Amino acid sequence: QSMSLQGKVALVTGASRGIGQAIALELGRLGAVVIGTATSASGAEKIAETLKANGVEGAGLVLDVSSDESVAATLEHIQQHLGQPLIVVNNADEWFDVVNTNLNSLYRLSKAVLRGMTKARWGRIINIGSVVGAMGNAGQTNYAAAKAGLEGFTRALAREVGSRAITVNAVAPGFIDTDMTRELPEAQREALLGQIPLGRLGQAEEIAKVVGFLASDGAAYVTGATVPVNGGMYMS
Amino acid sequence: LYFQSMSLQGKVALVTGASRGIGQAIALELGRLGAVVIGTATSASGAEKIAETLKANGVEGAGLVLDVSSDESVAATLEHIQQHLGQPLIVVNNAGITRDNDEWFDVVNTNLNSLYRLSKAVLRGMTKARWGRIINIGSVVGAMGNAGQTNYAAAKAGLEGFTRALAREVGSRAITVNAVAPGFIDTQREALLGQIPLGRLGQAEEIAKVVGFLASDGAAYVTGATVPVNGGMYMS
Amino acid sequence: SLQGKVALVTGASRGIGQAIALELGRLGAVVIGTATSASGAEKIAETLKANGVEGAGLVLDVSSDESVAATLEHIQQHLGQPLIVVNNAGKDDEWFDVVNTNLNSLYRLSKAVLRGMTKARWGRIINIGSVVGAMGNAGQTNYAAAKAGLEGFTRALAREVGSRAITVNAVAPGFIDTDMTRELPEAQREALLGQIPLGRLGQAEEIAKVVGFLASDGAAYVTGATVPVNGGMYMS
Amino acid sequence: MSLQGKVALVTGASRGIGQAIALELGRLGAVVIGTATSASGAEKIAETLKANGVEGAGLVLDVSSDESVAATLEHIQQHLGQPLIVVNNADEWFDVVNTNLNSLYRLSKAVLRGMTKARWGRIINIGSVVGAMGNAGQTNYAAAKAGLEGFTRALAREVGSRAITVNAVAPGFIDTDMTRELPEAQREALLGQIPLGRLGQAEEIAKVVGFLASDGAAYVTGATVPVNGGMYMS
Ligand SMILES: Clc1ccccc1Nc1ncnc(-n2cccc2)n1
Ligand SMILES: Clc1ccccc1Nc1ncnc(-n2cccc2)n1
Ligand code: NI
Repeated sequence: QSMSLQGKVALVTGASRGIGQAIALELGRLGAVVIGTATSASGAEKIAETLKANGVEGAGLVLDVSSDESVAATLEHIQQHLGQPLIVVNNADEWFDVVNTNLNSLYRLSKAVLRGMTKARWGRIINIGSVVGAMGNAGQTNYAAAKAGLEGFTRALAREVGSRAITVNAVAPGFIDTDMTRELPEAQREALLGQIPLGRLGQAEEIAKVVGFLASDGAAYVTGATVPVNGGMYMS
Repeated sequence: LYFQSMSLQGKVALVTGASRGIGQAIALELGRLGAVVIGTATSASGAEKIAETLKANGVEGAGLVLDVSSDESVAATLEHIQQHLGQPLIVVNNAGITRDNDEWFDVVNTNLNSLYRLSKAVLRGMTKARWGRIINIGSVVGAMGNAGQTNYAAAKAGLEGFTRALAREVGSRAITVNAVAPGFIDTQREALLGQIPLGRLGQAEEIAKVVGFLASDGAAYVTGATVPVNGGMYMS
Repeated sequence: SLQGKVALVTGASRGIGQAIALELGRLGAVVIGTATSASGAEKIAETLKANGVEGAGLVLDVSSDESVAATLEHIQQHLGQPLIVVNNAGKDDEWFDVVNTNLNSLYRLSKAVLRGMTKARWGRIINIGSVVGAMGNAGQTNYAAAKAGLEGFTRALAREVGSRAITVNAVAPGFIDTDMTRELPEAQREALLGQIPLGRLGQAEEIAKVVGFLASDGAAYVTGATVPVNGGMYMS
Repeated sequence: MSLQGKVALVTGASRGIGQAIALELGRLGAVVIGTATSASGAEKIAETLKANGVEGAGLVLDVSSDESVAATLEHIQQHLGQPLIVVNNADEWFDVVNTNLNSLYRLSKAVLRGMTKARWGRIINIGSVVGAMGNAGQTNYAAAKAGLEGFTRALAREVGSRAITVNAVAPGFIDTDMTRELPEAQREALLGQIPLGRLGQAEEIAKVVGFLASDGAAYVTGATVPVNGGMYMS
C-alpha cells in the first residue's frame, strides 16, 4: 500500500474542533496512532473521546505551542508512552504580532520534533494556514500576511531539513465551513461565495484529505510547497 | 464479476503522451487506482505500446492515436472514446512540445493552445456529468543554463496562469483544474543534487501519485493550484 | 535624459497612452504615438503639438506584420530608430483569446523594434497591462489572466535581450480614473474604494510617471520587472 | 521629482547602497540624515554629505533597540524636523529574518506618528544583496526576500488610508564592498546568471529609491521592485 500510515505516530495540534479534528480523524482512518492537542484539559478529554468514538488509537493532550516547557514536556510524555511522532501537523495594528507569534510557535514545535525525525531519517511536517473570514482590509491584511509568512517559513524549513528525507509542506485553506464561518453575516457569506469559482464553502474533510496525502509515501518528493485549498479563490 | 475498491473505480481517464516516462507512470497509477485508462501517443506504434503496457499491468482501457495540435484529431478521438468506453471525466494533459519541435514564445504558445483545445473539447462531457478533473503536467527541468531557464520559467508561468484561469471558468460545474510542476525527474550529476534539498532525483511514480490524488474525491476543493513536485528546488 | 531619443507609444490617443506620450515628451523624447485609425492619429499629432512635443501620430495595427513593418520603416525614414517602445494597445470565458491576442501583438512589435535596439546596443521596452475594466467575476478572471501573461512574457523577453543592454519591463495598473470606471453606480464606487488602501482611484499621469522612470538611464539595471501601480489593491 | 522641503532618514548610510541612496535623495533636494551603528561611521556620513553639498547629518542608531530609536527620532525632531521619508537599509535563517523584520517594524512604527500627523509619507525597505552564500546562503537570501515582500505588502495596507506608501527594493548582484571581496568563482558564476551580463551599480538602486520617494510614485504601494539585471531567484 501507498496511502497506509500504519505504524506511525502523528501529532496534530489544535485538534479539538473543525479542521484540526478532521485532520486527526483522517490520519487515524489512514491507520496512524494520533495524538491530538488542545490548550485546555477539557479540550484534550474531548479529543480522546472523539478518537475512541471513531475507533482511532492515540490520545488527547494539553499543549501550549507558545511555551518551551510545555513543548518539551509534551514531547517527552509522547515518547514515554507512544513512540516518536514522525508526522506533525501544526494547526494551532495586530498583523505583525500575530504572524510573528505564529512563526515562533511553528519553529519551536518543528525544531523540537526534528530530533526524532532526524533519528528515523524520515518525517512529515505539515503547517495549516488560517481560514479566510473577516472582510474589508484588516481581515485581508491579516490573512495575506499570515499566508505569506507561512509560505516563506515552510519553504525555508524545507531546505534546512530536506537531506534527512523530512518533507515540510503547508496547506492554505480558503473559505471553510467552521465555527467562525457559520456565524458570519449573510452579506459577508454572499460576497465571499461570489469570489469562489466552485460557488461553495470547503468542508473541513477536504482540508484533511490533502493533509493525509502529503503525509503519505506518495508525497515524498513534495517539499517546500504550499497547497492552496480554496475552491479557486486566490487572495494576496 | 469483480469490483475494485480503489478511489477512481467507475471512471474513465484520458492521459495524453502516455507512452514514456511521466505519462506512462500516470496511466499506470490511475489504472492502479481503478480507472479505465485511455493513454495516447502521436503514432500507431506508441499507441500499440501503451495498450500492451496497460495489459501487462492488468489495467482496463486502451491506447489511441492523438494529435493534440489538430481539432479534427481531438474531436475524432473523443467521439471514439464515447462510442466504446464512456465519457472521460478525468483528463491529464501531458503531451507538451519543446524547442526541439526565439524559441520560448512559440513553445509556450503552442502548448497553451493544445491545453485549451483538449480541455475545451472534454468539458461538454464533464459539464453534463456535473463532475470533472483536468490536470496539466508541466515540463521537466530540461536544459541546464540560460535559454533553458528562460524556456522553463516561461512554460511554468504560462501553465500556472492558464490553470488558474480555466479553473475560474469551469468551477461552477464542479470541475477542478490543477497543475503539477515537476522538478528534476529520473528516467556534474553531483552539482545538480547539491541544488536539491532532498539530495535526489524524483521518480516518475512520484509525479503520478500527486496526479492520482488530485483526480480523487478528496481533492474536490483543490482548484486553480499548481503543485510543485521538485524535492524542494525552486526556480522562477 | 530621454533627450533626442525616439519613443514609440502604441494606443496613445486616449487615457493612459496619451498620458505616457505626454510624459515621455515632457522628458524630452521625440514621441511617435499610434492609433488604429486615421482620426486617432490626427488627434495624437494635435495633442502633441498643443503640448509642445516634437514627434507625430501614426496609424498602426499591432495585429498585422505588414502594418508593423511599414510603420517602422516610415519612422526610420523620417525620424530615426525608436529605442523606447511602450506597448499600450490591447462572459467568464473570453480570457484565453484576449490574452493570446495581446501577447502575439507584444511579441510582433517587440521583435520588430529589436533590430534597431540591437544595433544601438541600448533599449527600453515597456508593456502596459490592462486596467480592471469590466467587473464582478469574468472581469476579475480576464484581469488576472492578462496580468499573469504580461508578467511571464515580460520576464522571458527580458532574459532573451538582456545581453544587449535592452531592458524589458511592465506596469500593472489597478483602478485608474477612466471611462469604464467613471460610469459605475455609487455603491460600486464605494465598495471599490474600500478594497484600495489609498482610498482613491489612480490618475493616468501616475502610470505615466512610472513609465517615464523606467525609460530613463536610472532604471538601467531594472529588467524583467512588473511594477504594480494600484494603490495597494492586489488581485491575482 | 523634487524632494525639496523634506527630511529623509536613511539607515546604514555609511557604505555602498546606503551611501548612494543618501546622496541621491540629497541630490533630489532632501535634507538627509544618514545613520550608522558607530560614531566613526556617523562622522564619515557627515563628511560625505558635506563633500557632496548635501544638507543634513550623520548620526548613530541601533535599529535593534527601542531606546536608541526613540532617542534618535527625538533628536531629529529637535534639530531638523520630522523625517517623512524613511529608507530602511540596515539555524541561522529564522533568527536573521525575525530580527530584520523586528527592526523594520520598530523603526517604521516609530516614524509613523510624524507621517500620520503630516498625512504624507514614504517608507522604503532595501533588501539584502545577493550572493554571500553557500546553500545556507540561498536559504537565508530567499527567506529574507520573502519576509521583506510580505512585510512590505502588509504594512502598506495598514497605513495606506493616511497617504503613506510603503515599498521595497530587491537588489540582485550589486558592485559593493562585500561583493568585490567574494571568491572569484562565486563572482563568475553569478555574472553567468545575469541577462545584462554585468553587476549593478549602487547608484542604480538609489535611482529607484529616489523615484519611489517622489510624488510621481504616490499610487505605488505594497510593491517590491526587483533591481537585478534580470536574474530572478526562487
Ligand atoms: Cl509580515 C511578517 C511578520 C513576521 C514574520 C514574517 C512575516 N512575513 C513573512 N513573509 C514571508 N516570510 C516570512 N518569514 C520567513 C521566515 C520567517 C519569516 N515572513
Ligand atoms: Cl506566451 C508566454 C510566454 C512566456 C511566459 C508566459 C506566456 N504566456 C503566459 N504567461 C502567463 N500566463 C498566461 N496566460 C494566462 C492565461 C492564458 C495565458 N500566459
Ligand atoms: Ni505518564
